[PDB]
Amino acid sequence: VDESYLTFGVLNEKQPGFSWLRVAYGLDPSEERMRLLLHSQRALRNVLLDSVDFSRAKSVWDFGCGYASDIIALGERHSHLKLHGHTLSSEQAELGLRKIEARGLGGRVQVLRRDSSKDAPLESAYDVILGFEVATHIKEKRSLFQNLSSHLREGGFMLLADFIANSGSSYNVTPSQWVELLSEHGLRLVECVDVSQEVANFLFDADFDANLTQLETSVGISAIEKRNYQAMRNFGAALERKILSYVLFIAQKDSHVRSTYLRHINQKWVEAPAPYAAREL
Amino acid sequence: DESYLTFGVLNEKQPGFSWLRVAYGLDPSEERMRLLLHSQRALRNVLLDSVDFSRAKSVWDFGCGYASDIIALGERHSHLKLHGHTLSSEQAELGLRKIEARGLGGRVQVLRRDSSKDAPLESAYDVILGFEVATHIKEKRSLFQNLSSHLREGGFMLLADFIANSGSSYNVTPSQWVELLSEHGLRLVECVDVSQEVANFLFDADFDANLTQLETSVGISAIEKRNYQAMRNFGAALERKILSYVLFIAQKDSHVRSTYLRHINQKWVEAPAPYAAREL
Ligand SMILES: Nc1ncnc2c1ncn2[C@@H]1O[C@H](CSCC[C@H](N)C(=O)O)[C@@H](O)[C@H]1O
Ligand SMILES: Nc1ncnc2c1ncn2[C@@H]1O[C@H](CSCC[C@H](N)C(=O)O)[C@@H](O)[C@H]1O
Repeated sequence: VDESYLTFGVLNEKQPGFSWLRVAYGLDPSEERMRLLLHSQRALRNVLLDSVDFSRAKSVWDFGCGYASDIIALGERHSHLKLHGHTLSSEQAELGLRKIEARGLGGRVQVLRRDSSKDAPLESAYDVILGFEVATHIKEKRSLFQNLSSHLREGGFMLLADFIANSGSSYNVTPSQWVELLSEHGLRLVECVDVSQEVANFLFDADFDANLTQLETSVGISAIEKRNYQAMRNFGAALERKILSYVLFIAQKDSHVRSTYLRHINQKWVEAPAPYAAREL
Repeated sequence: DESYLTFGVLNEKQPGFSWLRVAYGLDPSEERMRLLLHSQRALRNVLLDSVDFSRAKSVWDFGCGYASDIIALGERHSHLKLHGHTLSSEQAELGLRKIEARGLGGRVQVLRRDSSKDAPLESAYDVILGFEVATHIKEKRSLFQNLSSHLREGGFMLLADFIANSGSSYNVTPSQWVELLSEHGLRLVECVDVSQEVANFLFDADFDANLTQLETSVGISAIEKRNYQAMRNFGAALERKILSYVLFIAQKDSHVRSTYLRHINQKWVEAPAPYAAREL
């Protein structure tokens, strides 16, 4: 199944009997729940992507692109965009480019095996940088943000979805560390959107352990898929207990704001993010 | 002198403080003079502290009064070109003479130009200042067209001005502020609500008696007298929440999606940072 089916989504309330695993893998045949799965995932992505006028962008860098679903989708939407993805695995890189060529996106959309904490991307600067749950999988976050910010056009967007570690316990990063990573690299938050409870809702499955075994024995999954799914369940429990938050960061490269003020406005958004529920709907 | 007559922010009302008595030295208290000046600087610095002026080349103050603000910025940052617009000739002459006394000539200029219509000197500025100017201008869409088109991409627009709430200078509702900014590609970084703190600064239970004492002791112009009465009335309106007084920190942004730009401008106009909660 496509990797986009296995990403987080936002649910406004828990849906009794909804299992993200069963639905994604079609063990639950309901076309209505399949629609809800996809809608919840697009709704999460669109909080970030809807901020950017892509008609004024030339290039996008997804610095941990998985199987390149996100940049393939953007590429089919916006025929003029160069989109470049980075991944650490050769499997994802080969499978991504096979998808890219199957859709005829070979000129504009590329996937490279490059370590975004160290390796420069293809362009000297990008108009948009995407990182959906990438940064907290990277140990050397300062080197990463040095690399991202130096390849972000002035006024360009950095769109992140990632975890914040609260008074509690993957490399998890506290609010101050997020403020310092953004502020010291000239990245100014336009908005932070807190989707913690809605992602917890999406991930909630009272039958997770039994559904995972049914997936193992019926469909067959890899050791790495199984462990990722167990980690996702655990993330949902952490979000419910508010040990972690899951936050959508809309930031821009800004070399002209004063550093003391930049810290202030980044603190405002990390510490008082817009709650997803109050924000729209 | 003219800086002394601007709004300031007071965190609480101060019994016996009269902004008029203090500004004109009828109240001789040295401590109250320093409070007046501190309150006025604190209001201005909420806006000015957002900008790294070392990375700016040029500033446009589109209603500069007697040019006190751009003169002060010019003496702080020796490399800046600063251009002021005013509608009045005595304004421009007095400003230009004050600029020349400081040796700021050439670098700091004041022109008699109508900012709602007339282009400024530079094709684009890094910072645009407007402290209580926009609501004195009738043709606001023309004005914001003129300001935005002469604002460098990513440059700052720093405004201090009123918002008309359910209630009654041309006063502009929250939706009109959102539309003026959004339709001209101006994105709010922050709005700071200083309504009650400016109300505190303006509060003078003896205003009418103090104004007469000013008229009869010092002597003031018809223009000044009316301005001071209007300031007292603004304070009363702010106390009643008929108007708000808000500090807008905005930037030119051609790359944000228009629907999202309206959303984030609404966020800040409708839920500005309260000055009291904002710093400690
Ligand atoms: N240091 C690093 N440099 C480049 N890519 C990295 C990286 N660390 C992790 N990644 C990549 O980032 C991804 C982290 S999980 C994110 C998957 C992707 N966002 C999706 O929706 O499918 C993985 O694909 C991994 O290959
Ligand atoms: N349409 C217009 N174009 C240029 N200047 C204008 C204007 N309308 C008003 N002004 C100027 O804006 C000022 C209005 S109030 C003065 C604000 C001043 N910056 C201060 O706080 O001290 C006056 O100086 C007036 O000359």
